[PDB]
Amino acid sequence: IVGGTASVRGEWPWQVTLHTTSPTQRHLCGGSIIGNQWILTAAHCFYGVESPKILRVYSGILNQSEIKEDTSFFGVQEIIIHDQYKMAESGYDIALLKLETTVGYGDSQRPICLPSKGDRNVIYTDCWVTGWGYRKLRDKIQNTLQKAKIPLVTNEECQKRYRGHKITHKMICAGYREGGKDACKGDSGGPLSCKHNEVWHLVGITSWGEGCAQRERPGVYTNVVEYVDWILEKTQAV
Ligand SMILES: NC[C@H]1CC[C@H](C(=O)N[C@@H](Cc2ccccc2)c2nc(-c3ccc4c(N)[nH]nc4c3)c(Cl)[nH]2)CC1
Repeated sequence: IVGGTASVRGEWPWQVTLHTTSPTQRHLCGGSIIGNQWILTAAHCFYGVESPKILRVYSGILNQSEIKEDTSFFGVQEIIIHDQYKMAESGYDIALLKLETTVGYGDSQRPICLPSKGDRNVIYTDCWVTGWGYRKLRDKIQNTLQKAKIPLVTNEECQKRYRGHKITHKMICAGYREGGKDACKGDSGGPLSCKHNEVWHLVGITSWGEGCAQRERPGVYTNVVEYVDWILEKTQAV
């Protein structure tokens, strides 16, 4: 996250750090708890990931330094990538991780509500992007979870900022015209959380962008409301 500040412990309790174990253990992507055995994240995180056996999900983490060999984590039973996904820039950048065990909810780890179908018309004015990503273009994964408040931008405005790309209605953008605050390398897969009627909703999944916090280059996110039927299809299968 560029231009953000340290989060307080328990502030974003749906935020997870997805680590890979191959070749060495390190943070790979962000993710969000949406159900007791379900993590919602970005499909692009799995490029070259041949098996869910190399993945570890850590919930209730503020600092990456809390993670050692003796730290509990959730194993991944299954990786579910949207079947229309080709690349982040073309959309369908959404995946579900089915966990091997059940997340016990509490003040450190709990789910974020998915947006409502009726709420596709609501105007979100209180949106935050979080993650352990870079604070500048050439950096390293941050120890402390960062946060930044970012305004949502219309599809029309985002399309003007991305000449040569196709910004679909299954994408949602957020950024300041002058830049300064944005998601950056390592934040992908994490949430874009918006507060409405005292309830937080998972509005976006950090997906892609041209650089980090550049003027007239907002972050592009998976527009979660457009995938609520797909999420229910996969999580509520009979
Ligand atoms: N302004 C809008 C934002 C939107 C999100 C975007 C992003 O985050 N894209 C992803 C894509 C990706 C690429 C490779 C694996 C998973 C996902 C990324 N993640 C790392 C990354 C990850 C872990 C790292 C680590 N352990 N050390 N360094 C690390 C850097 C790199 Cl590089 N690019 C950056 C621009």
